Amino acid sequence: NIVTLTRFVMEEGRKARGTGEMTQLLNSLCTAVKAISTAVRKAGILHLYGIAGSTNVTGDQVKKLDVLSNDLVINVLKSSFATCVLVSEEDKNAIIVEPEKRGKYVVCFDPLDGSSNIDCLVSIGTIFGIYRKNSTDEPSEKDALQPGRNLVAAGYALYGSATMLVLAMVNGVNCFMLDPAIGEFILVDRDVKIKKKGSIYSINEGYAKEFDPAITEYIQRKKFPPDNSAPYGARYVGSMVADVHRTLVYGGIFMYPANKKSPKGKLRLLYECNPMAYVMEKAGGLATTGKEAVLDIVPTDIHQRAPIILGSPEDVTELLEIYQKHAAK
Amino acid sequence: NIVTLTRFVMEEGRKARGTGEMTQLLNSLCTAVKAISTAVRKAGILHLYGIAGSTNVTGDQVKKLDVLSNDLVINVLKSSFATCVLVSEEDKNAIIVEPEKRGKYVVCFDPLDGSSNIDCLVSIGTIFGIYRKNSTDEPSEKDALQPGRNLVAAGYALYGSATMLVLAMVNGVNCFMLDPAIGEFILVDRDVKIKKKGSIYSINEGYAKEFDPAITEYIQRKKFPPDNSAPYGARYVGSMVADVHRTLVYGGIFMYPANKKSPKGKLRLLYECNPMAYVMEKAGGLATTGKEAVLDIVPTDIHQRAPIILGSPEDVTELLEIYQKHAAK
Amino acid sequence: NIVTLTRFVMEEGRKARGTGEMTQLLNSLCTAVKAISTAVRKAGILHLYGIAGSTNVTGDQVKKLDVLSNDLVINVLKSSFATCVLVSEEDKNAIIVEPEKRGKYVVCFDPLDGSSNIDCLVSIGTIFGIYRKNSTDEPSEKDALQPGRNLVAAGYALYGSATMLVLAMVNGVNCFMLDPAIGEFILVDRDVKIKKKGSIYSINEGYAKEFDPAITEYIQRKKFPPDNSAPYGARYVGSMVADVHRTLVYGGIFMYPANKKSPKGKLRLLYECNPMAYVMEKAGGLATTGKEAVLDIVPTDIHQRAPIILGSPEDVTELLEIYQKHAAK
Amino acid sequence: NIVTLTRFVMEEGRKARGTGEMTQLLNSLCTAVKAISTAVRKAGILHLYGIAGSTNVTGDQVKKLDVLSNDLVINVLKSSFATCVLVSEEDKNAIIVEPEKRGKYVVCFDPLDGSSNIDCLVSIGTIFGIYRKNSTDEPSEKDALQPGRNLVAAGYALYGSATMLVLAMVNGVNCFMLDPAIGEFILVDRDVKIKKKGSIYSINEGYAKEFDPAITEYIQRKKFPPDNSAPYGARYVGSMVADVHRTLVYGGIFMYPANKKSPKGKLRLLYECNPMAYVMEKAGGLATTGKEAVLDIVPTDIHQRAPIILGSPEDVTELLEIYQKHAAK
Ligand SMILES: Nc1ncnc2c1ncn2[C@@H]1O[C@H](COP(=O)(O)O)[C@@H](O)[C@H]1O
Ligand SMILES: Nc1ncnc2c1ncn2[C@@H]1O[C@H](COP(=O)(O)O)[C@@H](O)[C@H]1O
Ligand SMILES: Nc1ncnc2c1ncn2[C@@H]1O[C@H](COP(=O)(O)O)[C@@H](O)[C@H]1O
Ligand SMILES: Nc1ncnc2c1ncn2[C@@H]1O[C@H](COP(=O)(O)O)[C@@H](O)[C@H]1O
Ligand SMILES: O=P(O)(O)OC[C@H]1O[C@](O)(CO)[C@@H](O)[C@@H]1O
Ligand SMILES: O=P(O)(O)OC[C@H]1O[C@](O)(CO)[C@@H](O)[C@@H]1O
Ligand SMILES: O=P(O)(O)OC[C@H]1O[C@](O)(CO)[C@@H](O)[C@@H]1O
Ligand SMILES: O=P(O)(O)OC[C@H]1O[C@](O)(CO)[C@@H](O)[C@@H]1O
Ligand SMILES: [Mg+2]
Ligand SMILES: [Mg+2]
Ligand SMILES: [Mg+2]
Ligand SMILES: [Mg+2]
Repeated sequence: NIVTLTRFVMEEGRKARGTGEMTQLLNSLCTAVKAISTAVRKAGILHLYGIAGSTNVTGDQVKKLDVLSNDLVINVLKSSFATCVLVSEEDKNAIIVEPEKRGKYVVCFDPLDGSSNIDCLVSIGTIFGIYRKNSTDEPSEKDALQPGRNLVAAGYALYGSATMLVLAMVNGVNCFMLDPAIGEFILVDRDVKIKKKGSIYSINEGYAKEFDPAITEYIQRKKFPPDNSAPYGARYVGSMVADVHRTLVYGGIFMYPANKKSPKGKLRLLYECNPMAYVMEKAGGLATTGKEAVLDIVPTDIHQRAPIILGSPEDVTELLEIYQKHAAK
Repeated sequence: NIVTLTRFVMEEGRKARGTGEMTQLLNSLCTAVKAISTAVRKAGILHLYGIAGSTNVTGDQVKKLDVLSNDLVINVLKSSFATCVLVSEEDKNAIIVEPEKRGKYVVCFDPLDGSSNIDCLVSIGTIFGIYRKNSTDEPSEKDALQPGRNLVAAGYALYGSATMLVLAMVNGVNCFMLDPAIGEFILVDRDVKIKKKGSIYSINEGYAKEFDPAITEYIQRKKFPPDNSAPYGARYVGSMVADVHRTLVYGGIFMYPANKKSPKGKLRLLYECNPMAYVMEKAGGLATTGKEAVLDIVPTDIHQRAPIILGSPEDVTELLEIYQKHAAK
Repeated sequence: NIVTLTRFVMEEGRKARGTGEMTQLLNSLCTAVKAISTAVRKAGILHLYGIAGSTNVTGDQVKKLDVLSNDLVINVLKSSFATCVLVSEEDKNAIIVEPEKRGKYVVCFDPLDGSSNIDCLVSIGTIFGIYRKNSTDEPSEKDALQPGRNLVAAGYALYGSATMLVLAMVNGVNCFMLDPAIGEFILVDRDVKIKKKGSIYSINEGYAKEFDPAITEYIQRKKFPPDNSAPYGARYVGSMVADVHRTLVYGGIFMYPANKKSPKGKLRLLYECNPMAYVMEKAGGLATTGKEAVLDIVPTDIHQRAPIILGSPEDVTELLEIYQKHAAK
Repeated sequence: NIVTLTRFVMEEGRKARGTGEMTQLLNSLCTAVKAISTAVRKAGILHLYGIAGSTNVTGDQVKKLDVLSNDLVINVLKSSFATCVLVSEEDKNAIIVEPEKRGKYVVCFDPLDGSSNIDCLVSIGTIFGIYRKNSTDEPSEKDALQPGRNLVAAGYALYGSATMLVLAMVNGVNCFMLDPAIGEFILVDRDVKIKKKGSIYSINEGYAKEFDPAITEYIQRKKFPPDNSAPYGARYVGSMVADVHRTLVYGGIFMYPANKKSPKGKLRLLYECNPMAYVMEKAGGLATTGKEAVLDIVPTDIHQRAPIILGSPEDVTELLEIYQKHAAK
């Protein structure tokens, strides 16, 4: 037997005895992902066929994939009639859905993460976080400022050697791989659980001069294990989706802490950190800022940044112990 | 207008007054690359059918798509009636082509490079180097033990966010992107030249305790520039084709020097180092082991390894100077 | 805005306040169609790659597309958990679904009609008819012997110049075209209605010597209009799905009456005639055996044959008047 | 092994000691055919964006995919640098290639044949005929007014249940099927030969009142065989490429003789009749107007029409004998 994302989502909706609004929401996001996947695998042939350049300027008629993807996602969520407020990396303010197409869900997303490095063909992806409209007030961007802990569903689509949709909900994480021949996501990893301890650390060491004492010490341990065990391997694709997915599948740790130029980290809280933290915790892993759990942070701005350390529970705990080791001696 | 790889190869063969053998050899590689690309984009799906039940156990790594990809390349190369000797990373001995299908080219290739990175969907690729049999003797392993400097054609196929075929010949380097809809590689970057100086360094710093003094001093200088400039950003996909292609496009430096387990480096000279070195040099970059030019090494073993440092000339030269500074002490 | 089959079916299910069982059934049939479409567009490359021949013999390991498609459809309907009894052109007896995967729906289908002429690449398709389990008895093939008039849903997938899924339900006929790039059926014709009168007649005239008086007279009228109007055009693809779809879109009439070798017509009642009659009537057209409406026939055998005349209401009525013109003078 | 069209063409060019111009011309056609095929399989979708609002109105028929397909062929042919004169069914005058892109071949083609059959998704195709400029003069329309007998290459692409490219040259006829997954045409039928006698006749019998005595007597004989054999089955897709390809594969006869509106037939001699006639003859079949061989007609108008009867030799000869029997009275 083979399970398609479409069937899995439908059956989960039925068991949840939902009204079918969330199901439509997920179906819509899935369709969006397939369209973005198709475009990504041919990005260079589009950004050139219809004029091009070397700079980074988007217009009206001819716009980059980044804008395209964002337009596609928004259009599909508004058409699902399941949302009321949308938050995107590409929009300064939150998008309030038209009353006539208004649903009860709030969606935070990164339409095409790592796109800034699409030129070198490195993996890129789409990150999403879904919230249930809490208050009865009129839809507003405050509705998208709920802590990750209130997430009903979260995940990402990774456009790497293959395209994958990782979906996490209250009962677990499942990975579905896209078969481009039939346009169907096939379940290939059920109820994923990250291993307790890994052997790979992921961080941009070019910021070494700006790292805090704890991180500086942790990296040294990975290279020079005091107990003389085997040093960890290092991997840093430069694309959050790619690095996190590898962490999820092979275990280990991924880090993007605060430093000099980034006193509060670089990764965005609403559509980058929370979703990834949610997937991690649902997989038995940890996601912390180094002092507090990411999902517990109280968001104050939709574009707020946040430090993030995540991955295997033992590796993250080890780093947590180092942070605790530092303070006011 | 829009130039397809098929048209570009044919016209180059015509200008060179070739008998068509090499043109046919290249046509065959392109076809094989498309087939591998299609398989890669759904590798996880092709699987799932009762494998065994492994987790880590340091041992077997031979994946199914690895062998199939190899068999495809071999079958396609023999069928081209343009080769006499084949060297694959998957075959312990050189493959000698039967008399009837024998041509005059020697092909060294890595069918599907990027081992520890398919299960996590990291970018992977196919690497190739082509030599003209420089002998009147009966075809044998010796015909493949030529220095990279003798290559008449070299390149790689990168299965990343998109699929790219990069071809380098005497005339220079060109990048063609695969449009999966029509099965045609479209020329998207002509006569590629590498940036004289980059701002990214690429290496697995996990082997830090095993690095020689030159590499060690170099890494520190990238993190703590003595001239107080902005430090280099770090990137290491863990897939040679992915890391090298980013070096080609964004510039900078890629490094895989000798370490404990790899006293002479890890990367294979014939089908990993040489092709990448040839591409870099045709693009105006440099490829050194730290002491000598990769392309000028005369191999004695088809599976011989070699340390490699490649990328922007100013970046590679700066490291070269460190090496000779220490050697001058 | 653009409507996908997936969304249309979901929204229709919700408005119908269904439990989601029929929705899953249609989603499953849709997925099946995409897989069959993919195989059909490459049929000749499969029936050859894995051995071949000229005869018509299927085995165990290597079976023809016909069997493949049938295996795919059955497997997908049993996995939808929405059916209890299945009737296929390829199976002598009805298939009683396993209790554990038993649903309330009865499905009659022609997995790959016109496949016998796949060799010439003529259009082929998949026909389906869906019934609601009436009695409370144990599932049996008598459950599939309901008159077409009891159809809840019916339609077909046409694999022609493009792939199309035509779905008919109580409120109308809608056509969705498959976009092979994203694996999605896009709504392209809403609530289809056949024109009142056409200008094309479709029948195999090679059976002229075996036609009854009425049909012989009707064909003469189309070629030699008594009122000297323009003679109708003739079209006969030889594939029911193709001929009917054209009739639906361009109007006119399609005929496969009884003759010599076929005293009761050739086309099957359960998975060929009824579904097409249902689509026709739902589109404002007519489907008659020449004396009685197809949907009103009381099926007595799952493989029963039946004469069928269908298409524009005025063209079919005209022929009905001719039949009435003949009897016992 | 598996032979791709790309490899088959190249090797044939090599055996012929061609300079590569014709090989490049054929490579270009193949690429264009793949692009048209992809568009065709989703033509209905490419549309939908505010056309106008027509129903029947005997007038405009020029579809959008018709022009785009034509522009593609032209652009692709000029870019091949192998042609000097082009004749398209869509251009009122011959297209003369600019000096810089001028080669020595003349190409007559029908970009997307199958007018009254795309909206109903009937099979459609692309037809082509290639001539060597047999003149030292300045390229002009005259270079295309050669008799079919002078063709150096002819064929068609059929977008049916699958996409097939049929190529005929002095050596014979070969059929290649397009694998849309890898964008390669696979040789599936080598040195095709037509059945000496078929059991299918193909004609639009709607013009019955306009048929000459020979065609009339022939049709009756197919329905009421004087030797009491089984009558021929009838087939008429309404798309020349579809009907002709079935004639090639199953054998039999295809007919489109002169009628009222078409006193000299409907089908175009240069880019419809001749290519199909050349294919038939290279396959051992016959192609006649009823009085003379299609390939021996010297055209005087590039858009000239001609009656055509083609297919199995015994079937075509039997009709030929009827024609001469009447002419002998
Ligand atoms: N497809 C689904 N998968 C998982 N949980 C679902 C699904 N549909 C609905 N639910 C759950 O049921 C709640 C109500 O669904 P709805 O009526 O569609 O808004 C959602 O907020 C989820 O907690
Ligand atoms: N398609 C081509 N592109 C570039 N150089 C070519 C091509 N075909 C032939 N050559 C050159 O011509 C030499 C002889 O080609 P061949 O006769 O095909 O073995 C090759 O070794 C190349 O140096
Ligand atoms: N997706 C749907 N589209 C149209 N009608 C539907 C749909 N789902 C359910 N229905 C109608 O509601 C009935 C009960 O649905 P169910 O509970 O799924 O068996 C069906 O027999 C149909 O008449
Ligand atoms: N690919 C090919 N297949 C078949 N015949 C070819 C091919 N290439 C060249 N020829 C033959 O050689 C002649 C001269 O080719 P060219 O020098 O390319 O114009 C053509 O007109 C054909 O008769
Ligand atoms: O170059 P840096 O500072 O390491 O940033 C890399 C990070 O930036 C992002 O692109 C954020 O958009 C992430 O995908 C990635 O992890
Ligand atoms: O894990 P390590 O030691 O950094 O090695 C990674 C390298 O190995 C390979 O996977 C093959 O040797 C390369 O693609 C990659 O550059
Ligand atoms: O060759 P005949 O007798 O006209 O039969 C054609 C009919 O047979 C079928 O193939 C039945 O399987 C129909 O698709 C088609 O309409
Ligand atoms: O409708 P008619 O007169 O039979 O003509 C159909 C013929 O016309 C064409 O559509 C083009 O003239 C051919 O493809 C087909 O054979
Ligand atoms: Mg981002
Ligand atoms: Mg390798
Ligand atoms: Mg049938
Ligand atoms: Mg035409």
